[PDB]
Order: sequence, then structure tokens, then C-alpha cells
Amino acid sequence: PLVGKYLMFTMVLVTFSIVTSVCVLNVHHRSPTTHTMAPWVKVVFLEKLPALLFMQQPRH
Amino acid sequence: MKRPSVVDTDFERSVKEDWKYVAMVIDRIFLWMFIIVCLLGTVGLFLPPWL
Repeated sequence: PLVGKYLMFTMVLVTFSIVTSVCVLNVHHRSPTTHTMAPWVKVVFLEKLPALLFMQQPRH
Repeated sequence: MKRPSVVDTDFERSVKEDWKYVAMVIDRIFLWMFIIVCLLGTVGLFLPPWL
């Protein structure tokens, strides 16, 4: 059934979202006393990617 | 895993962060162990029937 197929695809997406949320929670709870941020991580996530998504870190 | 070389003056916050890192390391031991077991167990349980 198309309804069953659509529900199956949604469940796959939600499992992927669970994995992604686990990764994001791991990233969020990081401090300079336990992890060191590589320069590439900086130049990507704090400069380039936010611009594409219209986020413009205040950087006050 | 390379812990950042941070010299935290407070011996009470540093010890906590030492504990917080000891907890993190223990997780990474089992994350590696369980990943291996799951893959080996699944492949070690369903591969022979297929072949």
C-alpha cells in the first residue's frame, strides 16, 4: 500500500534523524577542556555554512 | 583521542573535568567494542545461511 510505503520511508527518515540528533548532542556538549576545534571546523561551520543558511553569527 | 593540554588552576573543577573525561573515555572503549560485536555478530549469524 502506498500509505504503508510512505510510513516506511518516514520511519527510515526518523531513524536517520535520531542518529543525527545523537551526533548533534555530542557536538553541542563539548568544551575547550575536552575537545580541540580544528581550524577547518572553524572556517567551515562558523564562517561559510552559516552564510549559506542565513544565520550570520553575531560574533559580538 | 588527544585531550587538550589545558592547565586548569582550580583543583576542584580540574578533578571534575578529569572525571568527566574518564567517563567519556570509557564510553569510547565500549562504542568500539560494541560496534565490532554487532557487525561480527550479525555477519557471524546471517552470512553462512546466505552462502
